[PDB]
Amino acid sequence: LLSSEKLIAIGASTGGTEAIRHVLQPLPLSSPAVIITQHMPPGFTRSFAERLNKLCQISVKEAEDGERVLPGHAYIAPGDKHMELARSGANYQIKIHDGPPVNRHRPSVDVLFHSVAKHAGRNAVGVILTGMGNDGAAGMLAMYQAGAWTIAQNEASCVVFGMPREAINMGGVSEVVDLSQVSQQMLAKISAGQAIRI
Repeated sequence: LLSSEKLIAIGASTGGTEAIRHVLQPLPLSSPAVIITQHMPPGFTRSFAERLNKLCQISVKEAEDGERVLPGHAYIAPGDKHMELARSGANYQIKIHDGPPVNRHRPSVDVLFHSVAKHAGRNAVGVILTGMGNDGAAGMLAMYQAGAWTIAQNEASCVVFGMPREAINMGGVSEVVDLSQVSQQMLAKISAGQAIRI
């Protein structure tokens, strides 16, 4: 499908479990990989991955250090550990680490986003959903400056308009969209230009 390997990175907090479920449902097996950092306790992240796996078409799992980031899969950061995107040669991979909390969170959305900006550059779409605080804002600005398309959930549809608000205020958001249009927008933009093989 795409001439280059692309991926989507999502960050969320309060209200995020229902928001993430809404965004992932429409994706078929041919979809690009999705890497997500959801604020929640350890253990809960394993349960959330399983819950989503039962409802979605794509495979959803709690991320493991060193596994390859595959298309048609969604990776959830493990609670109390940071998740980053990394690259071993030709393959994108998950990197799990126990570094200090960032913005009082571990996993941290900023930690995820900064790593996607470094390794995927413009070959990624960053999405920030409903949540409290500023975790993710600086990371999204890094993605935006690296050329990635960035999307923030709008005020009307958010449970808590903190995370997206902060992201917008930092100047790192390409567009603000309603929750019902996020999957459509991230997928259209990730495949635009010359992305599709013809």
